[PDB]
Amino acid sequence: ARVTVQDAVEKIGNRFDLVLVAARRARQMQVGGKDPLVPEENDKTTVIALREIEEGLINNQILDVRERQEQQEQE
Amino acid sequence: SQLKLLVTRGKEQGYLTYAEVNDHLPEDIVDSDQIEDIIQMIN
Amino acid sequence: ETLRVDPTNDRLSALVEIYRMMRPGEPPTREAAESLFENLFFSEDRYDLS
Amino acid sequence: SDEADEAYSVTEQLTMTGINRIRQKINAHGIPVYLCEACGNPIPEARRKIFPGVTLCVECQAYQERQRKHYA
Amino acid sequence: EFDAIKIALASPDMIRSWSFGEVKKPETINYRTFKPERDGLFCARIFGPVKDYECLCGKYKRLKHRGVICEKCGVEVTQTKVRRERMGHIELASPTAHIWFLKSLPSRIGLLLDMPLRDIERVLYFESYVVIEGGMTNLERQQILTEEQYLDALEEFGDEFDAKMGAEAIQALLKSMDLEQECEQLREELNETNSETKRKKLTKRIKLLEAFVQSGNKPEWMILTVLPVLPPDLRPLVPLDGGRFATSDLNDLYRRVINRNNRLKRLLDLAAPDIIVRNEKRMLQEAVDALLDNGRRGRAITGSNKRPLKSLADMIKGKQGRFRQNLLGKRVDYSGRSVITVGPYLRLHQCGLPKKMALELFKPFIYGKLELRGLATTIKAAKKMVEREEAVVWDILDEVIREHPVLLNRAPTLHRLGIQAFEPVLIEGKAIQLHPLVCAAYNADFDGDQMAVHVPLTLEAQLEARALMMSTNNILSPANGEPIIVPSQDVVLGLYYMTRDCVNAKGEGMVLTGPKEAERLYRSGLASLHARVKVRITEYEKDANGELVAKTSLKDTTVGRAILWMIVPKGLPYSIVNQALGKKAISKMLNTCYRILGLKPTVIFADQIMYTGFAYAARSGASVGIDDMVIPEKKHEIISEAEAEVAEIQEQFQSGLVTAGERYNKVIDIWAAANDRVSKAMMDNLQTETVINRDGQEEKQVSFNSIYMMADSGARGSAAQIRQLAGMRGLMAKPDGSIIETPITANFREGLNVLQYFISTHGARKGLADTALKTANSGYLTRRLVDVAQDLVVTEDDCGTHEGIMMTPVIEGGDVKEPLRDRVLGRVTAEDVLKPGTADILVPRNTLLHEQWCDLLEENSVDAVKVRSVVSCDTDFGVCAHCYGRDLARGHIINKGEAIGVIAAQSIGEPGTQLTMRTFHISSIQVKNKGSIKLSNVKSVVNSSGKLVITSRNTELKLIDEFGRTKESYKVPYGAVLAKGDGEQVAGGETVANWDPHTMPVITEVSGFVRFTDMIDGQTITRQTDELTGLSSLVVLDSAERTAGGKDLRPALKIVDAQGNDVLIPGTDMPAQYFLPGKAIVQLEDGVQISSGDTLARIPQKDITGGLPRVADLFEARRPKEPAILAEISGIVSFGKETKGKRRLVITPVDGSDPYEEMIPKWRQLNVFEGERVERGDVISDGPEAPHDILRLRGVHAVTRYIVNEVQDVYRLQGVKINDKHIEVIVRQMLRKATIVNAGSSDFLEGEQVEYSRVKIANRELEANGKVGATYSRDLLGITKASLATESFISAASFQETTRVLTEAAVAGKRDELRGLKENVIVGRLIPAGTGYAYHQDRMRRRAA
Ligand SMILES: [Mg+2]
Ligand SMILES: [Zn+2]
Ligand SMILES: [Zn+2]
Ligand SMILES: [Zn+2]
Repeated sequence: ARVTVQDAVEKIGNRFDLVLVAARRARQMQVGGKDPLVPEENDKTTVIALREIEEGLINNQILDVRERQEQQEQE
Repeated sequence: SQLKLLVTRGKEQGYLTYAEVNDHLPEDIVDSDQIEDIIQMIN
Repeated sequence: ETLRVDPTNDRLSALVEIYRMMRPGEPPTREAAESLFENLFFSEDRYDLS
Repeated sequence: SDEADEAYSVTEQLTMTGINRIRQKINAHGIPVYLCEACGNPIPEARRKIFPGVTLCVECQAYQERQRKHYA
Repeated sequence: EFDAIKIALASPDMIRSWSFGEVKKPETINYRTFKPERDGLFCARIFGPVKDYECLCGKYKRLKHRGVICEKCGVEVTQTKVRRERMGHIELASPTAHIWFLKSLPSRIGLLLDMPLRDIERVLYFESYVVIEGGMTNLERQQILTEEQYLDALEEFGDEFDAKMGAEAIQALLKSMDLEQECEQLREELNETNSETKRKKLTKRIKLLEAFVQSGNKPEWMILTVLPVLPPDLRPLVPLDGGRFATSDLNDLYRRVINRNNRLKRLLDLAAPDIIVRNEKRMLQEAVDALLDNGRRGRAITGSNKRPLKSLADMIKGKQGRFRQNLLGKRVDYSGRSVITVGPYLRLHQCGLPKKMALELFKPFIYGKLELRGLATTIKAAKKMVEREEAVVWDILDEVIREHPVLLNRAPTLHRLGIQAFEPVLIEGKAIQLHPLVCAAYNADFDGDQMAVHVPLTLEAQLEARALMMSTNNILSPANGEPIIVPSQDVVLGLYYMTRDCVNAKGEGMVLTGPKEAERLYRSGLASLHARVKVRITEYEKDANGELVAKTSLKDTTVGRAILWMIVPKGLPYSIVNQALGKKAISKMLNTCYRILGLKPTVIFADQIMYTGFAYAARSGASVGIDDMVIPEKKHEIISEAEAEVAEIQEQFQSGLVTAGERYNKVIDIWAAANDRVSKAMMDNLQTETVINRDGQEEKQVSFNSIYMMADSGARGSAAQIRQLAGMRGLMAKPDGSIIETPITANFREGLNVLQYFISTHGARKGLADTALKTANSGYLTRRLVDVAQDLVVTEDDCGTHEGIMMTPVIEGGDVKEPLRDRVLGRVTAEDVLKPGTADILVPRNTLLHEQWCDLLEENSVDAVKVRSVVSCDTDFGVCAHCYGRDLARGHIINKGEAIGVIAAQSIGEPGTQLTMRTFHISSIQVKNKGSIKLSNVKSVVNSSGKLVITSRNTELKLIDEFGRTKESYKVPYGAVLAKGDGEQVAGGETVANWDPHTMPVITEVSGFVRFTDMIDGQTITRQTDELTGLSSLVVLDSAERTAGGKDLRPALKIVDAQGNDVLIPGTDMPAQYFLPGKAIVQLEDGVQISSGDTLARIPQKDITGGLPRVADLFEARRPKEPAILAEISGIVSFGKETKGKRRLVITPVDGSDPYEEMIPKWRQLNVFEGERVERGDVISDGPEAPHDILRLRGVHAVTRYIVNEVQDVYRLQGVKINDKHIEVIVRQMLRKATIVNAGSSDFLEGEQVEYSRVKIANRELEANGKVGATYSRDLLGITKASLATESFISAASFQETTRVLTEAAVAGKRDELRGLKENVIVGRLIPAGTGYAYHQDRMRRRAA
């Protein structure tokens, strides 16, 4: 589990931007199709997306550019 | 009229009790219904 | 002081002001006023200090 | 906590402020008058010795006490 | 989906377009076969089918006939949900006024036509007639006639005149009336005429007309020509057990309207006798008004079972209505409830959730996970498996539960820490195990309390329990940064027993090589928990740039403090654990752990502290016995002395030396002194009584009394409660404050006989009953402050202003009560603050003053810091992120989207629960320390005597040492005889000034002869004979008893030279004479000298409220009854006509409107002279200041400082702490209203009260233009009137009188753009405050693309 989200806050600043960015990524993984960027420790999607935000490899700009890349290659 | 002093009295005190309302009414107001309606006005 | 503010002076005016208080509108009189007072608290028909 | 456990603080404030106002009613300092401020008579040595700084004779005090008893 | 909620009247064509069919018969259903009768109040032809996809007869039942309208009974085959949205309409054969628009007070019908209310209701019930454009003959438009007047009118004026009666006449009146024509006539009457209040009401009517034109409403829609009936499934008639149906009263009311309407149709088509027809129309009108709002015109009808039938208006309004009780708070699925127990083994983020309570809350997730893992073929097999509790369901449930938080919520959620998210732990039992540390947050003990559990279902909702509402993220209270993870009662006593010392215990004085060896010594049984000892401990310090420099040394500590040191995280010092560790010290240790090491180390420290406290409290075996209440043996002789003094007083009363009340007071004083004596004796016997031997004779230390340990550690107890157990119970009190004189001289250890116990039950039951209300009316202040201050949200990172508050310590009386580090901590400064010699650019403008900058501030001893406040923020419809500062709890800086308004209300209202529910009342300066003199309003003269005297009025003197900080503040009177004067740095043991309340001096400017000019006795002065000194005195008096000949004339004392010339006042050419009002005895003579401010005229001769009512009144912004009038304008003062209750007080400005004057209530003790130049924003008579006064005079910061200081006074009186950000937010909502002084280029009315933000933006964008803005004047309202004015009528109908709000909205045709927290919640959308704030911003960007 994850006791504190203090580290994930600094990566994104706002505590509400963090929730909205992590719910987005965790729903990408949940429904669906996308995979975690981090070795999942038998976690749920919520703490997985939080832990990925902790490591700086998930955020609004990264998720949006990942949107754009697949929007391109969907064609 | 006298009810004017009653309204300003209630505004001074911040309330109005049934005693003062029974006092300050128009004396020949024999109608309990308009009594109820005038207290409902002042309230 | 309460006499100096008493607008009444004699008994029958007392009764008539009590009458105008109790059942307003009705023109009061000697007989009806004395009857109202003597049947307010002083008649076993109506009052009862048990 | 329980209803008997804040009720204590209520009662405590109550008796505390009561005793406070009452023992403030007493006078401990000294400004020896030697004569009442209502009837002019000399406040005797005994009464002025019980309460230092007493400001009224016995009977003027009783009168004012009664008057304030009616809250007027 | 949908943008704002539009509102207006309803055209009869619009009401006919809503309906799906007329309602002609008053039939609900058949009595044998309960199918809808017709064409009645329940109809399948109008209101859809009564069964799903099924015609009424039965001819059409398959889904294939979907949508068909059956040929036989015309029942459209469709869903039975359709029976819950279709509306009907009753066609009133006669019109019928809308009671909302005839009793709205003002009557909208009435005030539109400008026909007074009784005239309207006299034409309504056919009492009279009203002409309607009665031709070119005699009459007015709205001229009401009596019956016979109209009869004689029809004779002499036959036609070319039409006067109607009843609601038909009002309909014709509103219809014929043209709004723009009358609006023009109102323009002419408003600008061609000047009669102020008449034009106020005139312009109100004018605004109403312009609103009725701006909207699409037509005035003739206020008369119901067509009545729509609610869909049946909202007013249902349901079969109960036994065949006895159950109906909502709306069926009764619709039936009574429909019968009367049909009877009116009947009578109209009979040519009936028109008096009967009048009665039918009147009864139908009364029925429609009972239907629309019962009990609004007459008496509620009736009901059938002797109780007032509720109507549609009752369905909306009322505490038990629809806007409130299922619209704002509703029942909720996925939720449970259970008795909470403790379970101290939990980590701070998790809570035990019963297996049985968890298998019901997660049944959807469990069904999904079963069907997913293939353990069950389908949802039905899954349901069966869960229903029989198969062996695998507990593994499936442990997997569902793992990262899934649940919301735990106690009943009175006073503050937001009452709904906290925990991670569940599937526990065996039926009771939630709640972590001990959280119970201070919940305010919850385990005497049977219960809690509700909810499951945050969706992804975005179950990352908010993880990121916002989780138990570990919330360790700081939002009302003040202090951590609310305080260990409470077993933990502080475990830690007190651990970290203490004994004079000689096992293994005293043996050097230990670290905490590990201390623990191994204790566990081995070779050294006690408190044995003084030396241990080599290595502590770290991260004052380096993130690096922890270590340091090891032989501390002289005990084995307890040693063992406790292993628990502390890295970067804390050893002095944090090397005291005896009470409760205060125990939570200060946590506050330092936070303020050094952030959140995660503190979160681990919390449960480590808790586990080790419980462990060593259990190790201690700290029980309590009846021998632990050692009564002092000096109690008996103290009580004998007290009874002796009381007998002395009784004899002195029987002797005639004291009144009865005086004997009562002296007896109570004796018994109170005796009680304090006995309590001090018992405490002196308790605290130190432990006497031990160290290498010989003896020694006392802090006692190990179990009860004393509880009292001293801070776990439980005080001196008062231990005193009642050991000393005496002192004097009881009757409920009304009447202190009983017979004192309970016993404690509970020894007995209490019958009389003392019965005496004590009085105050006992008073306290109990008082907390029976304070629980019932629990959160009324938070409710009232979440109404006024709800929709504030931090919506901008910076407004970029330069305005703030000059925050300083509250240095009142002696030493400060609240330093600068308390009140400037967490707020961003308004301006760069330099050192006193300025020395540098110390603190930049927009730096958040956290702990480091407060260190910087009170190294340099900075005394005043300007810090940005939220009441000055230049944001629009919100508050900048910087004009709010640092946010507590989370403790970094408020991020835009914080709902700071709800938080401010909850932080003023949860602490307020700890306050008293009742409102209760309560020569030479003894200056304290060494320091320098500080003058405010420096105008002093040194007399010939050498000492100083204040020739100014409000000279304030401060003792300010060499620190730069102010250390003492004092208000000096008008010219006290100051032993020390100006700037004179002195030390303690030296009084700063002598004075006398029998001495208010009228000291002059220069020295000289005091001649008497403008003085003739018998008209203004009084003959005070000097029987005391042997002279004559002419004392200054007013016109109270002297006649009016020279009554206004003032007795002038001419201060002149020895030659006779008028010595001027140095500074102004008006000579040094004084006009004296009364209360100043004059002991001079005419032609007599005085020194440089000698004694010319000498004037002979702290209660604070504290109840929560003293906060509801502080915020409600009312007017005191002794209102200290202030100085409205600068310049000089004149006194005029007297003896009226308003004596003229003229204020002649320097260069302004010189004839300015006001009134003075001459019962008051006027405390300012007439020659002194009045300063604007200054007091004249002395008494309580009014808030509106300060707001108009000194500025918004003046009113905010006053309100903040008063609320902080009442909060610090009870020791309850709350930050000032919250009260500044409540104030910022309080003074939200501007007023238009000058219309200017602006486009508001002349004296119109407008939203200050509106005028702000308008005149600001004009200031960007070339046109002059409007000169506003800021108002100041009470919370229950600052909430009354709200933009959105949804929220306003929520917390106000609903009928008034909806009537105003209907006439005005307001459009409610849902942009408030309280409106969106009602319409089911995201509140535009927190997580949904970005969504609402994206919505605002989509709109106006
Ligand atoms: Mg409880
Ligand atoms: Zn006397
Ligand atoms: Zn059919
Ligand atoms: Zn701002």
